[PDB]
Order: sequence, then structure tokens, then C-alpha cells
Amino acid sequence: QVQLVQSGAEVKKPGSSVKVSCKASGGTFSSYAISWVRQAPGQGLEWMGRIIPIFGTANYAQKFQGRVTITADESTSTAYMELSSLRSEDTAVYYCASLASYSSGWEDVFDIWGQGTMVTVSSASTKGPSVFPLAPSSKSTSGGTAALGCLVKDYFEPVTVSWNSGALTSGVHTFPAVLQSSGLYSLSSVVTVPSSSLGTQTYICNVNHKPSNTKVDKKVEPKS
Amino acid sequence: RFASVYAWNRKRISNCVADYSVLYNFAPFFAFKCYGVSPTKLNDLCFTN
Amino acid sequence: DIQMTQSSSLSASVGDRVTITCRASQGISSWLAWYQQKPGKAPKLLIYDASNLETGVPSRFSGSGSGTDFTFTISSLQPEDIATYYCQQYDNLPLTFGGGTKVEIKRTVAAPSVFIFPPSDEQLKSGTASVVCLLNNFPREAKVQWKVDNALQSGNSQESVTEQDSKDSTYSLSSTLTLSKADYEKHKVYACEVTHQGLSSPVTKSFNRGE
Amino acid sequence: KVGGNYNYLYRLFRKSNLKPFERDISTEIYQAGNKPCNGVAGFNCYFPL
Repeated sequence: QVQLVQSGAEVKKPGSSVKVSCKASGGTFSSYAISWVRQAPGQGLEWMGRIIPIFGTANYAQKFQGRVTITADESTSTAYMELSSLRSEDTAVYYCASLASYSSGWEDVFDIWGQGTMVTVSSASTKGPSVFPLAPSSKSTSGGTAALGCLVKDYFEPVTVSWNSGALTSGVHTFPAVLQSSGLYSLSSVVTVPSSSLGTQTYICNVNHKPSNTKVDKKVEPKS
Repeated sequence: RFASVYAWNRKRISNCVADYSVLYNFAPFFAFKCYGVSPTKLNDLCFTN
Repeated sequence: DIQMTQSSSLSASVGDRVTITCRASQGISSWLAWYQQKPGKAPKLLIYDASNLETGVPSRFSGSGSGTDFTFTISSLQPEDIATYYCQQYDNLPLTFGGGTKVEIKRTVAAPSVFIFPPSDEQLKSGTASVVCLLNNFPREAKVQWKVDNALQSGNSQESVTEQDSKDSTYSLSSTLTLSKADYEKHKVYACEVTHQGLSSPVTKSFNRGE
Repeated sequence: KVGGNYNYLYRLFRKSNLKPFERDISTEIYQAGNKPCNGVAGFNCYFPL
């Protein structure tokens, strides 16, 4: 039995060096071989390199040599990965998987995979979000349904936007991660609710940002 | 001596015994590997020079 | 160098048969694998030899082909097939993967729920304005444009489309305009008109200075 | 494969000569004798494959 666990997420400046590793749990470090593969947002999987802890043989992709360095040991039983002079384009999630081509007539496929290490590059730092509600007009009601909005901007990166303390989930429209020119991200959630409830029933939108450990709750109100 | 890869020092060792079990296997020697012969057999197989 | 091309997006209903191929420039010596993967998650290996399935995957998944060609196949789709699949080459050391074919559970089309709301005073008093247009529960393609002061404008809003809804295979396009308070007060009417693969006309919704 | 194809391996040394049509599936590290070997070690306790 074999299973892998990777490190947590990381965030650093461009042009610096980022360090990441994966534990060679299960089986043994001698009967195990590790290989790193990149997956960029909007792209498939892409190879970074391979390392056999017991044989010590390592290699890289024809476009990441020097930029990427790979190392491993047995005292810790993990493959070390270091990416130097990282560009702003290096914002991606890196995977550490088992290299099956190491032993006994298997081939170069990955039977066991880790979770994933998200490495992001931006000029901003970890800080809380800015949140504000919507303000629809009464005549916006249509077909017994009305929209309610809750927006988040200037945040740095998971932001959980929930409605009615998370008790509402029908009709949830959410943004994917979109970054602004100032190096900051944004996320907004909008829901569809009965129109007759707007003004009669109380609804509230909440936001949470775990990295900075902060919460924001705001009340939405129509206006005319 | 032999602090450089260029002008490297060499030796021709002949007419004599070679107890690789004790020589070249002491503690200060950290690593040891071979090609074409396993050390345990090199302890036995011998040659001309 | 060796490369491949999967051939990119599919839609199928439970029960039907689907086939996908990843072409290449040089004959791969049957050294090709296929993975299952939710977009942005750790993949799961299904096929590692062209004609041998791994332990744990049912026989529902299958594959065929040899040499400079291959064809991955699902004998029958099921709701658990909401994910992308990646063709992988391992004939030589410079490992490369395919772009990833994505098959979506197929529930037929539906009209979108279109909506709008102007910005609140909290957004306005900060020197900026924003207007969110909405498309809910509708395939994926759509477009939003604006006609402030009755004239055409474009290139000032952020369009973002949500991943497929597993309940009805629909999508959701949530978009937002963002401009200055000066741009807000300059025009006498702010309007969003929504276009969509299915809609009767550009759905016009607008507001004025006060409201 | 250029700098690859590691899935093919062979045993360099063994505790004793293999019998006809024998097959040792295990890959336990050969013991050196002169020192205890529970983990990886040097001269004789190298990975047999």
C-alpha cells in the first residue's frame, strides 16, 4: 500500500525561489520513485522532472532545466523541488506522483497521486477582502424571482461567499478567480430568490477569508 | 596531493597483493562503486597490473 | 519533439457511446495512457496499457489503437463521468500530456434567467460604479454588451462563466461592469443587453441617474 | 529511452548462486557482515538491483 501527501499552498514574489516537497509515505523509500508534473491554469499536465531516491538518477524537461532543480533523501523520505527565478507565469499547481517505470517491468505511468501544491505569484500580500452588497430596484422583479448580489474585491486565495449564513444554495452563481491590474483578486456571488420575498423576508450575505482569518457580513437593501 | 583534475596523479601498482577487504574499505572512505565487477568479487578476481 | 493533440469538448447523455483520439506526429510504440480528472484536481489513472485496464476501474471504460494513433472510449456514459480526460505519451523521457478532452453530462437546453441590479451607495460613495448582468441555468456560449446613453459600447465589463451544473447540466454567466463615478453620472441611462445562444432578442434592462 | 527505461533491472550480487530455474522476487538488501545493516549502507549493503 502506497499513498502520498504534498505540502501546503505557497505565495512569493517574482524572480525569487520557491521550495516544495512531497512525503514518500507508504511502502519504502527504496521501492519508491517520485516525479513532479506541472498543471497550469488553462493548460493540461506538464512534466517537470523525475527522481529515484534510491538510484539517485534525475532529469528535467527541455524547458525547465536550471529554472527547476530536483533533490531527494531517505532521512526524510521525500522528493525536494526548487524553482528559481520564477516568472509571474509560474502561477500554477504542482503535483508529485509515483513513477511506476522504476521496477519490475512496469511503465512510465503514475498509479498514485498526491493532493497538489498551489504556487501563486503576484505583487500583493495576504490581506482581507473588501465586501459590499447590491441594491436592486423594485421594478427589477420578473416572473416571481429577484436577484440578490454580494461582491468581493481587493482580496488575496479562497473567499467563501454564502447567503443566509449558508442556508441558501439554490441558484448560486459564482465567479472564478479573476485578478485585477493591481495584483489583487475578486469574487462575487449572486443568487435568485422569490421576488415577493424581496423587502418582506430578510436576507443577508456573508464572506470569509481563511488566510487572513476574517469575516464580513452585510445586509442587502433595495432602493428607488 | 592530487588537488586538481588536471595534471592528475597516477600510479602503476604491480608485483604485489591487494587486500581490498581492508584497503580502500576503511572508515574515512565514504563512497565506493564499481563497473563491470562487484566489489565482493573484485576481492577475489585479480589481474596483471 | 514528440507532441499530441486530443480531439476538445464533448457532451453526451447517460447510455450512449463516446470516442476520443489523441493524434501524434510519430508512431508511439503503444506507450500511451489515459487519466480521469476533475478540472484542477489530482487525476486518476484508468488506462496505462493500450489494452489493459488497471485495478479498480470498471470495464465500462475502454480504449483501442496502436502505433501513431489511439482511441479512448466509454461504452456507456453515466453521471459519474462529469470530468476531463487526458491522453498521455510515455514513449520517451521528455514526458508530455494532452490538452484534455472534457465530456459534460447532457441535459437538453433551457432558457436563461436574465437579471440586473445597479450599484449601491456603498459602491457609489467610493468614487466608482458597477452593474452586474446575469444569466442563470442555460450550452455555455453567451455575450453581454452595454448601451449607456443609447449608444453602443463594449470592452468595459468582466465576463465569467460558471462550471457545469450537475443538477441540470446548465451553466451560469455572471458579469459585472466597473467604471468611475464620473462615468456613472455622465450618461443619462445605463443599460445591459444580453445575448445568448437561446434568447428572443437582446434583453434590455436599464436605469437612470436617481434610480 | 534517452536517459530512461528504468523498469528493466538485474541483480548484481546475491548471498549465493541461484539454482536452475529459480526466481527471487524479494529485493532485500544484501548483508555485509562486518557491520549491522537495517537501512541503506555502503560497500556490501547496496540495493542489489
